[PDB]
Amino acid sequence: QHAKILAIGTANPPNVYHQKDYPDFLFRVTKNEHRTDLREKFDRICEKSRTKKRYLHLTEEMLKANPNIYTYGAPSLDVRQDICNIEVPKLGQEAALKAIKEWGQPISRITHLIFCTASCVDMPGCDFQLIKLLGLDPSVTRTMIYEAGCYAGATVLRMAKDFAENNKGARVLVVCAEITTVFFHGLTDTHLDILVGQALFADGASAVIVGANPEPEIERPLFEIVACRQTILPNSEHGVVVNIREMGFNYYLSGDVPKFVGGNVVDFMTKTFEKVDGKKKDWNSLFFSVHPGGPAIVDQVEEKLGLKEGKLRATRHVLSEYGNMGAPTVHFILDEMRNKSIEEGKTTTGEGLEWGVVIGIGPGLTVETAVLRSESIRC
Amino acid sequence: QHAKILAIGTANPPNVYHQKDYPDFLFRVTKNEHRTDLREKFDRICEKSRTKKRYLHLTEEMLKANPNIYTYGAPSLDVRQDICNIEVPKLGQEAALKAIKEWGQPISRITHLIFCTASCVDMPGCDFQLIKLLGLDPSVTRTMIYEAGCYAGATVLRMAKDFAENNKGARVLVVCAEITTVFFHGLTDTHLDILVGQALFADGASAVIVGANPEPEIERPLFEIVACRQTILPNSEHGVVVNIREMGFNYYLSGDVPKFVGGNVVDFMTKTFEKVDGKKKDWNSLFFSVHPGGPAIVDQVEEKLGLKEGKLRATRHVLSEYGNMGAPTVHFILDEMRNKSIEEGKTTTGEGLEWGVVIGIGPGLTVETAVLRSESIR
Ligand SMILES: CC(C)(COP(=O)(O)OP(=O)(O)OC[C@H]1O[C@@H](n2cnc3c(N)ncnc32)[C@H](O)[C@@H]1OP(=O)(O)O)[C@@H](O)C(=O)NCCC(=O)NCCNC(=O)CC1(c2ccccc2)OCCO1
Ligand SMILES: CC(C)(COP(=O)(O)OP(=O)(O)OC[C@H]1O[C@@H](n2cnc3c(N)ncnc32)[C@H](O)[C@@H]1OP(=O)(O)O)[C@@H](O)C(=O)NCCC(=O)NCCNC(=O)CC(=O)c1ccccc1
Repeated sequence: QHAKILAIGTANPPNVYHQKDYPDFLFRVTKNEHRTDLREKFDRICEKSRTKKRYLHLTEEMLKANPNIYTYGAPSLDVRQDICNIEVPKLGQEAALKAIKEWGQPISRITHLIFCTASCVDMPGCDFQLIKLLGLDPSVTRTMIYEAGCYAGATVLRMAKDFAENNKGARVLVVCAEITTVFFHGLTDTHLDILVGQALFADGASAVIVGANPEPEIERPLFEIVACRQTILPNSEHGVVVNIREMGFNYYLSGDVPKFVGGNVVDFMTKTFEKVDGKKKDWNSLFFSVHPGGPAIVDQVEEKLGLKEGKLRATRHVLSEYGNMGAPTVHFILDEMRNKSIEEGKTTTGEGLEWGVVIGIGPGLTVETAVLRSESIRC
Repeated sequence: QHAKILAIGTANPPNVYHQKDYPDFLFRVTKNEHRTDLREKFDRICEKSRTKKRYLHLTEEMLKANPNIYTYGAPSLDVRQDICNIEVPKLGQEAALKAIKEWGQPISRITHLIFCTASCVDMPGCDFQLIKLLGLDPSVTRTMIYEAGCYAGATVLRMAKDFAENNKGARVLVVCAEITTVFFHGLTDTHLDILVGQALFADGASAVIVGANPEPEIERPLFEIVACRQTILPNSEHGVVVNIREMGFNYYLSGDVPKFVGGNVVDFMTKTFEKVDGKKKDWNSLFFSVHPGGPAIVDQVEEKLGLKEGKLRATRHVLSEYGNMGAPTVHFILDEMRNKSIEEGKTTTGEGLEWGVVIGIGPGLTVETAVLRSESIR
């Protein structure tokens, strides 16, 4: 009896930033309107981003009050942490309450908590703060995953699987929450990576309830977590780097990340499915939740796996409507898949298909995959 | 069946700071010799520390080169991180090679890695760096535990147990490593908590190999990880606080932490052993690895569990010879227990007893317990 996803909830900050307006906003609020050179490059990036809108906690008023946040390299970690250490658990709480509602059980049945964020760090951590906010049992068994990055949407499912399968009756609340205030940086032609993050990064939280042996008439599985694999792509340690510094969380993004993903996806998919049935081709038989680190990563997975038009629609839909929210994004994609599957009258939560995969991609470059089975659409 | 500890290794930085000399060192190198009031308080704390010496990466030359590190509140996180992001994986590598030697299997047999540190944070993380240093399989399944704090020596055993028990043949390398350079702060009469940290905190790393179903005649278990429990002690959120700031990892320590531990130990011990057995436990029938966050915490466990003289000898020995190294410390204590049991000709790795417990204590206040069984000395 494998671990099942029993519920998914999601949440975002209330402020909507449409991409058509974000260049004007960013360059105005950071006092960079003279950098017409950088505005051209940012317009081009936004045009290619395949991101139509994003939800952000950050507001213009916060920047006016804390201009060090947009002053490249200036000390600002403390004010960023003061915000994010509060806002990340709060946004997580909202998602968790939605997941718990779907699940339909009392909060007292939660035995385990996984909290994941790359947006802040504190002791006690976000997990402790969420226990207070939700009134979880003080003896919940906790895993606090700080600063893992964009593969961790798959990683937390892998951890949840083992915790749920090895501890009979366990019910695991998994919460991934990101507030990108800590990553916001001003504009300099010495660090153009920032233009890419400014176009793509976004705020959001997911919550997933994981458990084996669903209770009949109460619990309803959405997906089954079958098998998982984590690997490091060769010769790519420069792909995604984040340093936690006095200036905030500083990041570097190699232009070659999409090529590394494309050059490795057939291998890492094949090695993942060796843990199941030895599948080695015909990837269109699967449903997919691909972490949309950027649009070129999505395009590379589609091209090198030979995916048909529309196979990655749910992934592209979330990237369009929410941007890259980090680890929660693959859970938004699973939720979107489930919702569209209901809308279309599909037989399962995975677009009618039986087997699928979650692909998380982050620093290392590290790829974690989770092979899923869908479930019938019921109650 | 149950996950077993198959090996334990430990490591420390090479610089030894005898406590008798540390007040003179601290006040000289931080330019605080004029604060005789603070010196008097620090002498008193050191005298009560029950810590005879500590190993530290930090040197006087480092402080001279980076005086912001001892200038209270000055921006210094970047230099601290530049040191600790390198030094934490290196020290962990030393411990891991020792554990791997004891275990006696190829590095390529390791399927899972847990790395734990509260001394730094970076992306990719320490786990990634250790994979490079050791040549671990690039597909090892990793868990990177940043900034949990002093309960995590028990937490990582709980995590390793689930990974080892749910994945047939899995072999988990667990590495905990701490370099307290990130926590070093100068002295101000507005933040006297620093005097306690300056007296007690120390550097070290542990490595443990965990697996279920040890191979007969090839692997040999030291302890069995039977059951685990994590809990928050009521009304103690202020007990231990660490904020990751421009000035480094700043910390606050409540004077009530020992009383909180003593006020809860019977309960958290009872609730933990109820996961194993319905009979009442005799606490003196156990062997103990207690996180020595300070000497008063050890005294509180001894008192409220009614432990006989000497029951906590191994714990107190590590506190005396190494100080509070954070999460690794309870693993140093298990290693010390195993070593002393060999020396004394005991029948088991747990002082000749069958059942034991690891008690980790940290922010929340959070207590994680792991129930252990000993193994025969072979
Ligand atoms: C960018 C683009 C859309 C361009 O569109 P394209 O269609 O590809 O056009 P291109 O022909 O390639 O050139 C287009 C023009 O942009 C220039 N350009 C393109 N790339 C780069 C570059 N890397 N550096 C410099 N310049 C670049 C190029 O030089 C050219 O400039 P030009 O026009 O002036 O000539 C495409 O490439 C793409 O999807 N990239 C994948 C992005 C990627 O890695 N995401 C994963 C990373 N995740 C995190 O870090 C996670 C997180 C976090 C946390 C919490 C919440 C949210 C996140 O943050 C830190 C830690 O956690
Ligand atoms: C601290 C001792 C030995 C004191 O000796 P004592 O108990 O025998 O007599 P005392 O009269 O109490 O002390 C003498 C004088 O110091 C004052 N005073 C005492 N306690 C104070 C406090 N807590 N605050 C503030 N003032 C305090 C007191 O007021 C008196 O003042 P005086 O009148 O002399 O001027 C003991 O209490 C004790 O074990 N406490 C438990 C310590 C504890 O919880 N550690 C948790 C560890 N946390 C971490 O995070 C670890 C970490 O990062 C790390 C990361 C990586 C690597 C390694 C580490």
